Formats: sequence, C-alpha cells, structure tokens
Amino acid sequence: EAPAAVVTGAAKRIGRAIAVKLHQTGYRVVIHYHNSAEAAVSLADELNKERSNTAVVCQADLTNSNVLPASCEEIINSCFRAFGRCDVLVNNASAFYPTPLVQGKTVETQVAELIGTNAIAPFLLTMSFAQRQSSNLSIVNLCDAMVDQPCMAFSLYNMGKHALVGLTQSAALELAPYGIRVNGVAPGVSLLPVAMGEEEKDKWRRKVPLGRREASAEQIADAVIFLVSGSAQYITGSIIKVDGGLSLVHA
Amino acid sequence: EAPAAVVTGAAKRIGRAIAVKLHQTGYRVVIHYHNSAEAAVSLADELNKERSNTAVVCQADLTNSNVLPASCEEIINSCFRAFGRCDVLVNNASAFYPTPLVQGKTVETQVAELIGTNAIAPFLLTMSFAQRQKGSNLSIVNLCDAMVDQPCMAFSLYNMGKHALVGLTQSAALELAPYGIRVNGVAPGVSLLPVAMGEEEKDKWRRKVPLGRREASAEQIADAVIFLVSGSAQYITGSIIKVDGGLSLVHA
Amino acid sequence: EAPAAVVTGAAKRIGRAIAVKLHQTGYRVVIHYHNSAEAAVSLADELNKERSNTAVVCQADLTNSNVLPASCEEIINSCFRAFGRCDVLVNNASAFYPTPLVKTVETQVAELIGTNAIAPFLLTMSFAQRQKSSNLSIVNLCDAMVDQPCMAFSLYNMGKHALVGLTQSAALELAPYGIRVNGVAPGVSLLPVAMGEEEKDKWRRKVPLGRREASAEQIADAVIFLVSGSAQYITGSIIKVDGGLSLVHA
Amino acid sequence: EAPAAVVTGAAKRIGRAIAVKLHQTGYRVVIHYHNSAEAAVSLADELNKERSNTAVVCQADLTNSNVLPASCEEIINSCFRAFGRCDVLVNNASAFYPTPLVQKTVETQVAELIGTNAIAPFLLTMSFAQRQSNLSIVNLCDAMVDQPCMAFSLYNMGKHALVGLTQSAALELAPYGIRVNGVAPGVSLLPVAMGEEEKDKWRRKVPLGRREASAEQIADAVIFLVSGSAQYITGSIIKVDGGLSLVHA
Ligand SMILES: NC(=O)c1ccc[n+]([C@@H]2O[C@H](COP(=O)([O-])OP(=O)(O)OC[C@H]3O[C@@H](n4cnc5c(N)ncnc54)[C@H](OP(=O)(O)O)[C@@H]3O)[C@@H](O)[C@H]2O)c1
Ligand SMILES: NC(=O)c1ccc[n+]([C@@H]2O[C@H](COP(=O)([O-])OP(=O)(O)OC[C@H]3O[C@@H](n4cnc5c(N)ncnc54)[C@H](OP(=O)(O)O)[C@@H]3O)[C@@H](O)[C@H]2O)c1
Ligand SMILES: NC(=O)c1ccc[n+]([C@@H]2O[C@H](COP(=O)([O-])OP(=O)(O)OC[C@H]3O[C@@H](n4cnc5c(N)ncnc54)[C@H](OP(=O)(O)O)[C@@H]3O)[C@@H](O)[C@H]2O)c1
Ligand SMILES: NC(=O)c1ccc[n+]([C@@H]2O[C@H](COP(=O)([O-])OP(=O)(O)OC[C@H]3O[C@@H](n4cnc5c(N)ncnc54)[C@H](OP(=O)(O)O)[C@@H]3O)[C@@H](O)[C@H]2O)c1
Ligand SMILES: Nc1nc(=O)c2c(CCc3ccc(C(=O)N[C@@H](CCC(=O)O)C(=O)O)cc3)c[nH]c2[nH]1
Ligand SMILES: Nc1nc(=O)c2c(CCc3ccc(C(=O)N[C@@H](CCC(=O)O)C(=O)O)cc3)c[nH]c2[nH]1
Ligand SMILES: Nc1nc(=O)c2c(CCc3ccc(C(=O)N[C@@H](CCC(=O)O)C(=O)O)cc3)c[nH]c2[nH]1
Ligand SMILES: Nc1nc(=O)c2c(CCc3ccc(C(=O)N[C@@H](CCC(=O)O)C(=O)O)cc3)c[nH]c2[nH]1
Repeated sequence: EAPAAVVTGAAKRIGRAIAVKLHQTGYRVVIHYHNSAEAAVSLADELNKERSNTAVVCQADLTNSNVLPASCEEIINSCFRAFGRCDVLVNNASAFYPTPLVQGKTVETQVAELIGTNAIAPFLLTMSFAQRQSSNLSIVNLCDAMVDQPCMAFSLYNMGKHALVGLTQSAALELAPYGIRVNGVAPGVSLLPVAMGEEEKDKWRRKVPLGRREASAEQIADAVIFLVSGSAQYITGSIIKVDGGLSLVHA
Repeated sequence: EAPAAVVTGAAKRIGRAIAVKLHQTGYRVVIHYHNSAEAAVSLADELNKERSNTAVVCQADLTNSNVLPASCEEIINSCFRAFGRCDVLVNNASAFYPTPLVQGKTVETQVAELIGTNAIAPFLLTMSFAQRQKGSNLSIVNLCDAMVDQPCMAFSLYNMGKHALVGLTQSAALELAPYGIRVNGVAPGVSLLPVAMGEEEKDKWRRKVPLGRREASAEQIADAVIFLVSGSAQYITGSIIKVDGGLSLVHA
Repeated sequence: EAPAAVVTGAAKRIGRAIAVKLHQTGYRVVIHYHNSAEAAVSLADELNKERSNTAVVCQADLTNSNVLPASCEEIINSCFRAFGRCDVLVNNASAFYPTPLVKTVETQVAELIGTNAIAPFLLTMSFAQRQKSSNLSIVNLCDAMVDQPCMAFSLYNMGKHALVGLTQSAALELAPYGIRVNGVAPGVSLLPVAMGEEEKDKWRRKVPLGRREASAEQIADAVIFLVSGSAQYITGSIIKVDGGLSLVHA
Repeated sequence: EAPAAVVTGAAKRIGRAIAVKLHQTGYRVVIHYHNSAEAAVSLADELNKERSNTAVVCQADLTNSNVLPASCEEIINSCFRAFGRCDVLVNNASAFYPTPLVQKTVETQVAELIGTNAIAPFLLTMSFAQRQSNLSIVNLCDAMVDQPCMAFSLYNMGKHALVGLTQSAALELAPYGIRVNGVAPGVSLLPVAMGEEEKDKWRRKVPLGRREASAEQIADAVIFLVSGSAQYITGSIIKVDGGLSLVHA
C-alpha cells in the first residue's frame, strides 16, 4: 500500500515541489492550501492524472486562534479520510512579512499569523499527527538557515522560525519512542518572493557562495525526500541546511 | 537623575533578586507582578525604606490576548510616570509547565500563557520600550534557558517560547542597535528549583551540575544581569550568557 | 565513466561501510588504511571481485608531522594514478582515546589533532589543488556530541571542533570551484570493539530513537546522500545521525 | 595577598589591555611575549611603578613543537616563581594570517596557527591545573568563528578547537573549582598592517556604533569572567561584538 503525506501550503513554490516529489516517490498527498485554491486544484488534477485517486486538497487557515487546534486535527483527519493512513507531515506553510519594532493589520493579528503559521500550527499538527498513529513515520519542518542572522525588522517571523527549531527538537525527543522522526530542512535563499524586483533578487543571489544563485524548489524538496526516506531512519532532531553556504558568509 | 528599570515577574525568586541588585546599583525600579501582590508590595516597601520613592509596583497578566499590547505599553508607561525615564527592561516573567504532545487548561490557553509570557510579551515590551526612546546606557535583558537545545521531556510549548526569545534577543539587538539600545540574554541552567518540586528531584538536578553540584543562587543570575546593563558591557549586544555551572555541557 | 572516491580509515567499521556503499553506488575507491593491511586488502579483493579494477589500497599514518603534507598529497595522487580522477574525499580516519588534563603529550597532540583535523585539512588542500556533469565533494566524519564532550577527551574534542571549522571554511573557499564540503555527525554508532556489553548498553539506553546505536551502514547512508546529485546545493552542512542523543539532557 | 595572572601575548593590543585591567583590579601579572620584548618590558616597568614587584615578563614561542609542552610548563612555573601562586590564565596570544587551500611551509603554518590558537592553550591549561579562592581561565575566542574569513582555514580551525577546549576543560576542571570561559571579539583593534580603507569597511559593518571594540571593552569582559560576579559561570563564551555576528551577508 502506498504511504500518505500531508504538505501544508502546497499549492505553489516550495510546498508544490515537495508534494510533487513525494508523489513521484510513490506517496499519496494531501495538498493543504489557504487562499490559493485554483493552484491547489490544478496541482491535484495533475497528480491524479498520473495516478488515480492519489491527491486531494484541503483548505485551512493556520493563523493562531482558539479553533486552530480543531483545524489542524481536521487536516490530519483529511489524510486518513482520503487515504486511510498518514505517514508523513511536512510543515511548509508560512506567513512572511516585516513587523518593525519602531513605528493594516493589528499587532495581535501579526502575532497570530506569523507565530501561528510558523510555530503554533506546526505544533498542533504534530500533536494531531502523533495522536492518530515496517512503518516509516516522520515530520519535516521547513526552517530557515538564516535564523541566527535575521533580516532587519522581521522579529515576529524570526521568533516563529526559532520556535520551530525548538519544536523540531522537542518533538524529536518526545515522539522517538513512537518511532516518529522529526527533522528540519533550512533553506537560505530559494525561490525569492514574487513581489521582489529582479535587482533585489540578484543582490541575494550574488551572496551565495555555491553558484551565486538561489536554490531551486526541487533542491529543497530533495532534502525533504531524503529525510522521509529509509536512508534517514536513524536521523531525528536534525536540521539540514540547504543554503549553498549562504549562512557561512560574514557581513 | 538615577536610571530606571522595569523587571517583569519581580515579586519572587530570580526576578526579585534582579530587582534588588538593580536597586542596590542605584536604579529606580518597577516591580511587575501578576498574582503576587503582597510580595511585590513587600519588596517595594523594603527598597523604598532604603531610598524613598525609588520603587513602584505594576500589575499585569502577560498571557497573550487582545489586550496584551495595551498591557505591555502600560508597564513601560508606569516606569516613565514614576521616574520620568526607562533605561533598562528585564524580561523575567515566565509561565512554565509541561504540554505533552500525546494524550484543566485547553491547549490554546497553554499556547497563550507559555508563548505569551516567554516570547510575545517580551516582544511587545521591547517595542514599547524602544518607541518611548524612538528619539545614556539603554538595554534589555531577556531571561533565557541554557538548556534550550536539550529540552525537558514534554515541555514543547515552553521550549518553543524560550527559543522564540533567543530569536527576539538577536533580532532586537540588530534592529535597535542604531538607537543605542543593547539587547542581551542571561541563560540559567538550574537556579532556584520550583517550589513544588520534591526534595529528591531537586537533589537529582543538583548532582548533575559540574561546578559545585548545586543550583545557582538567584543572586548569581542577577550578577550577570548587572554586568550586561553596566558600562562594562557597552559593546555587548545580541549575546546570551549562560550561568549554568557547566550543566549544558553534560551529555546524557 | 565511473567517479572515484578516497575514504580514510576504510578497512573497518564505519569507513569500511562507507567504502562499500560508495562502491555499490558506482564509485571506484581508494581504501586508505594505517595498521589494518589485511582488512584493507580483503575489502579491496571483495570489491574487485564485484567489479574488476575498481578498488585499490593506500597506506599512510595520518599523525601530524613534517611529512604529513606529503603523505596526504600521495593519498590523493593515488586516486588519480588508479582512476584518473578524484571526485569524493571522505575524512573518516580518527585516533580516539582520553587525554586527561590532570605516549608523550606531544605524541597525543600529533595523533588526535593530526588524524581528526590536520590530515583532513591537508587532504582537502591536495584534493582541491588537483581540481584547480561533475559532482565534487568532501564529507568529514564529525561528532554529534562535540558540544557535550566526554570527560577527559579534550584533545579528541578539540580535533572534532577543528573539523567543524574546516568543514565550514573549506565549504566557503571551495564553493567557487564547485566543490561542496559537508559533515556527517554520528552520536553513538559502532561501539569500540573491546567495550563490555554492559557499557555499550549504558549508551544505547540513552538514545531516544530505538535505544540502540547506529549501524555503520546508517552512517554511510548520510554520506551517500551528501555526495549525491540530490545534495547539489548543500555545502557547509553537518548532518547529525544520532537518534536524538544530542538532544538528551543530563 | 594578591592573586596572580598569566596573560599570553600581553605586550601589545588586547593582551596589553587585559594585563593592565587585571593589574588595576589588584592582580600581579606575568606578561608573556614572543617577539615584542621592548614593549613587554615597558609594560612591566609601568605596572611595577604603580605597585612594586607586581609584574614580570616571560618570553616564549607558542608554535606547536615537541618542546611546546615544556615552554607552557615554564610559563606557569614563571608565575609561581615570581608570585608563589597562579590564579588566572588568559589565553590571548594568537598567530593570524591566511592559509589558502588552493595555491613559510604548510607544516610551519599548521604549527603556528594551531599551536598558538589551540595547542598552547591546552598545554597551558594542563600545566595551570596540575600546579594548583577564585581560579579561572579565559580563552580569547572569535565571535565570527562560524562566519569565517576567506582563506583563513587553519586560523579558524584553531579557534574552533579553542571552543572545544573551553568546554572540555570547563567540564573536567569543575571538580577542582577552576572555571573555564571565553571572550569572543568580533572586530576590535584592526591589524596594524590593514589599510585604512579596509579598516573602515569593517567598522561600517558593526551594528552597534559602526566602530570596532576598544581593547579595554574586550578586557572588561575578561574582568567580569575572572571576578566573583561570575562564580557560577563556566563553559560560557561571551561575544563582545557589537552585533556583528548577527549580520547576514
Ligand atoms: N523561499 C525562500 O527562499 C525560503 C527561505 C527560507 C525558508 N523558507 C521556508 O520554506 C517554506 C516555503 O517557502 P516559500 O517561499 O515557498 O513559502 P511562501 O510561498 O511564502 O508561503 C507558502 C504558503 O504558505 C501559505 N500560508 C501563508 N499564510 C497562511 C495562513 N494564514 N494559513 C495557511 N497557510 C498559509 C500560503 O498558502 P496559500 O498560497 O494557499 O494562501 C503560501 O502559498 C516556508 O516555511 C519558508 O519560511 C523559504
Ligand atoms: N529557576 C530556574 O532554574 C530557571 C532555569 C532556566 C531559566 N529560568 C528563567 O529565569 C526566569 C526566572 O525564573 P524563576 O524560576 O524565578 O521564574 P518563576 O518563579 O517560574 O516565575 C517568575 C514569575 O513569572 C510570573 N508569571 C508567570 N506567569 C505569568 C503571567 N501569566 N503573567 C505575568 N507574569 C507571569 C509570576 O509572577 P506572579 O508570582 O506575580 O504571578 C512568577 O512569580 C524565567 O524566565 C525562567 O524561565 C529559570
Ligand atoms: N563509532 C562511533 O560511535 C562514532 C561516534 C562519533 C563519531 N564517530 C566518527 O566516525 C568516524 C568513524 O568511526 P569509527 O568508530 O569507525 O572509527 P575507528 O574505528 O575508531 O577508527 C577508524 C580508523 O582510523 C584509523 N586511524 C586511527 N589512527 C590513525 C592514524 N594515526 N593514521 C591513520 N589512520 C588512523 C584506523 O585505521 P587502521 O585500522 O588501518 O589502523 C581505524 O581503523 C571517526 O571519525 C569517528 O570519530 C564515530
Ligand atoms: N583584534 C581583533 O579584532 C580580534 C578579533 C577576534 C578575535 N581576536 C582574538 O583576541 C586575541 C587578541 O587579539 P589581538 O588582535 O590583540 O592579537 P594580535 O595582536 O594579532 O596577537 C597578539 C600577540 O600574539 C603573539 N603571538 C603571535 N604568534 C605567537 C607565537 N608564535 N608565539 C607566541 N605568541 C605569539 C604576539 O606576541 P609578540 O608581539 O610578543 O610577538 C602578538 O602580539 C587573539 O586571540 C585574537 O584571535 C581578536
Ligand atoms: N514564507 C517565506 N517565504 C519567503 O519567500 C521567504 C524567504 C525569501 C528570502 C527573503 C529574505 C528577505 C526578504 C526581505 O528583505 N524582505 C523585505 C524587502 C523586500 C524587497 O526589497 O522587495 C520585505 O520588506 O519584504 C525577502 C525575501 C525567506 N523566508 C521566507 N519565508
Ligand atoms: N519560569 C521557569 N521557572 C522555573 O522554575 C524553571 C526551571 C527550573 C528547572 C526545572 C527543570 C525541569 C523540571 C521538570 O519538571 N522536569 C520534569 C521531568 C522532565 C525533564 O526534566 O526532562 C519533571 O516532571 O520533573 C522542572 C524545573 C527551568 N526553567 C524554568 N522557567
Ligand atoms: N574514532 C572514534 N572511534 C569511536 O569508537 C568513537 C566513539 C564511540 C563512542 C564512545 C564514547 C565514549 C567512550 C568512552 O567513554 N571511552 C572510555 C571508556 C571506555 C569503556 O568504558 O570501555 C575510554 O577511556 O575509552 C567510548 C566510546 C565516539 N567517537 C569516536 N571516534
Ligand atoms: N590574532 C588575531 N589578530 C587579529 O588582528 C584578528 C582579527 C581582526 C579582524 C580581521 C578581519 C579580517 C581580516 C582579513 O585579513 N580579511 C581578508 C579578507 C577576507 C575576509 O575578510 O573574508 C583581507 O585580506 O582583508 C583581518 C583582520 C580577527 N581575529 C584576529 N586574531
């Protein structure tokens, strides 16, 4: 029987690349999305055309709130409803925008979105994943190789990604007796934001020692596929940088 | 004019010792508390007996909520009202309890309390501190955890909150450096053990500590805070000083 | 045509498993050894039985000395003379024993810092100087417990910390040549051969994931990943393969 | 009775400021030097004019060699000979120059860079510990050890090894009451041979004040770590870098 995976924020960009690579490896996939319905459905169509009834979409807001635990439970439930099992959880979805400390969304909403998507929803999904469980069960968190060299005015995003390191490690420890491995993949610069001008993209690209270019989405996905594979069966609590050396570069 | 400091969770234990040492160094102090009003006021009475009108109290819940930004602005405002300045912020207050991943409070309440006290309230307090200096030896000290990367079993939300606080310490150091505000951390290993912890369990922890087989006094933690806010640390920002007796170096 | 790899300390244990897995992946191998000639030769004969002319051995002491640069250049040269190319270097060989603060101390320095750090550096130098479709990389065998050191192992621990520095420094400097430099950090894998089972069990019981040590093959699996086409943007990274051991407090 | 300290590489720059501030704090000092004899003697003269018989010089090469253990033992011995005790060791001396991977012999470069930055600190730590209050060791680390400068591999290896020594020795020497810590500058006094434009480039990188640390600011962290206000601190490395290490590329 084929294994099944949940990928959050999987309609586009790195999450799509991860869903596609898992599918190509033989997984059935739940493509979670928030606003990108058309893209999520187009991806699911493509994957089901390759192999019937191996892709479903699942919509949810992962902003923090008192119903977020129920929403996260429902995402995991959606994998069991479609496929009867849930082997892999990939926490990819992420809000990302600056929140300057010195002076439109309220700061409460910014906290809820940035901390919710990058940390609290991963935690709740991890709880629900574990509660529902030869086998090769694992979680992969999308971290940030630059977490200790943060971008200016991104405090809440950075706090969220630091919390996600903590979750990765805490959950690795606590879920190891259940055979559930918990790891991270930490991009440096991969696909730059769609809104970024080409000159700003090239400023980042020129900083990367290995090739002066950003990681492709597929390169990020390659590290996720390794960590979910049998070739990583003793690996838990590890965060693999996929950054071309960027984090090693001084100012 | 004497400088002024805010210390969160200052009625007892490490926060109390930090407030006392700041006051002995010459600071005026805001003693923040949540439930410990009697002890906050007794501390203020002791400090004001030493120097009149140099200590005030301030009550607030630091759980995340719709009112937390306002609550944190009013803590910083209380320092300006009492003393006309706010030179130092010490983010000490902290909720601490296990949150197992597998199975009275709901998980969302636990998120609010553990992430609010350890991370979001420090962030909001940091914002309000800086904004009130938006136009001297100004600094922030965050109480971290030397064991952040060897966490206790079933403490995921606490640990996430302390990891977030490392990120805030570093992010705020970078962003606030142009304003001359330094942002640093002090990371205890084991200091004063929880009052509800059994004597046997306290001794198990003490026996793990390489340096002296004992926990840090609250005063030893406070000594590192005093260093970081002093003129002897004026080039130090974004640094987290472990005060742990070697505990974090000990393998399983 | 087949890529070629150098594996130091490849006659036994984790090095041997790495050499086997690289050979199974299609590499020609140089099996470096110091004292274990019979084991090195038996491995070579096994590999060449699988595919003729795909394995050679190379003897060298990797203790620090005045001759170590020449010894390291000769190891790399042996790969070129055998196979015409050198695509992968795996720095595995390692002296390991306690050196309490309270053999002469200069010999202990030479052996522990030489094998764990200075020979990796010199091999890296020589590897790169010969490279002054391709997928060139270096993998250093690190230690997941490098920041939670074992008592009285200061020189070993210094050597492994230096190896982290080498990994990162060489990743930065060699990136323009397309040479990636990464690490694999075991926690506990194969325990020392003479260690009593009761002592091995003290370690095993500490490992969150399965209460067991890693096989040599599981360590080799991470090396195979890092040298593969699936790791082409990964440089300067150290992958723990430790079952969560480094996360466990005292 | 006044405690005594050994400071390696103490004739000039950061080591000099450390020796001065320890002396001002009440320590007797051994001013170790390699080539800077005139400066070392000058410092000892200055400190002894303030308090007689409180400073001596001690010459040694700290390059790795088969005699380095003997040399390190003799530095510690020189503190006992002068002052009858040795309370503090500051491992400051350091060779620093690039060693490109793609192209002094390489063996000499290994010896100098790994010797001064790592092996000599280890042997001095051994000798300090064996010869034994508030005893401690402070190692001069590098806040940029994980964001290394191009072509500085051997230097960087030495500093990484020094982190390991700091931690290992903290663990092993704790039962003896000897604390072992580090101070990690980012940019402090820039090299004398660095050109002005390059110095200004480094300064402009520093978030906190766009200036390098003074030698005295680095010494201030050393003073803290040797003091009674650090009595529970061991195995800690304090960055004194103005935020430099937090700045991305
Ligand atoms: N791109 C990089 O260079 C880079 C660098 C470092 C780390 N990373 C990490 O790698 C991961 C993927 O990066 P990326 O650039 O592909 O991400 P992205 O495009 O910025 O965001 C991925 C998805 O997150 C979803 N999302 C955002 N807010 C949400 C919310 N409130 N509820 C639910 N889902 C929400 C969005 O789904 P919808 O579109 O359906 O609304 C979005 O498509 C992220 O965790 C990121 O932090 C990326
Ligand atoms: N003790 C240790 O060994 C240790 C180890 C590692 C790190 N640390 C860190 O060092 C700091 C001090 O430790 P500690 O043991 O002294 O702390 P603690 O006694 O556990 O807590 C300090 C104070 O936090 C306040 N607090 C808790 N929840 C709050 C809420 N919802 N709103 C506002 N304030 C709240 C309480 O104030 P009221 O009493 O007024 O309600 C409490 O007295 C903490 O940040 C802790 O994480 C301590
Ligand atoms: N085993 C573990 O649990 C563990 C844990 C953490 C890290 N690691 C690392 O993983 C790697 C492999 O571990 P392992 O246990 O397989 O290693 P090992 O058996 O201790 O040693 C591997 C080989 O190193 C060679 N070696 C030792 N001293 C040498 C010298 N002076 N010159 C040249 N070669 C020398 C020996 O070759 P000959 O036999 O031919 O003389 C030996 O067989 C090492 O780097 C180790 O530090 C292992
Ligand atoms: N300056 C910075 O910005 C900076 C940045 C990061 C870290 N640090 C660290 O802080 C420390 C002090 O830095 P610094 O700039 O003051 O150092 P420095 O001037 O580069 O060197 C200090 C002294 O080291 C001695 N030394 C060099 N090679 C030696 C050898 N073979 N044997 C014995 N002693 C030798 C020299 O003594 P003689 O003059 O007597 O020959 C020299 O004066 C060093 O550990 C350095 O790595 C400094
Ligand atoms: N979820 C998620 N999505 C991403 O795209 C992403 C990245 C991409 C890299 C990146 C880093 C900094 C800025 C940056 O400096 N942004 C500034 C300036 C933008 C500009 O100049 O266009 C901003 O204000 O956004 C913009 C992009 C990192 N982490 C991420 N996480
Ligand atoms: N705010 C705050 N207050 C504190 O008192 C405190 C401490 C004290 C140290 C401490 C450590 C473990 C446990 C503990 O409960 N351990 C678990 C066992 C799990 C484990 O230790 O891995 C227990 O049930 O004993 C309880 C207390 C750390 N961080 C803190 N932050
Ligand atoms: N190269 C290399 N080879 C290895 O085998 C290895 C290991 C194996 C793990 C390990 C850790 C500590 C001790 C330990 O405590 N050893 C003590 C006691 C041994 C015993 O009790 O039998 C020692 O004195 O050797 C022995 C073994 C780590 N790093 C290594 N690097
Ligand atoms: N002992 C010791 N003495 C020092 O003076 C010192 C320093 C000072 C800072 C420093 C930084 C870079 C270069 C430098 O040379 N940079 C190269 C460019 C490479 C790069 O910066 O990545 C150059 O040629 O400038 C030279 C000096 C750091 N560590 C030190 N240790």
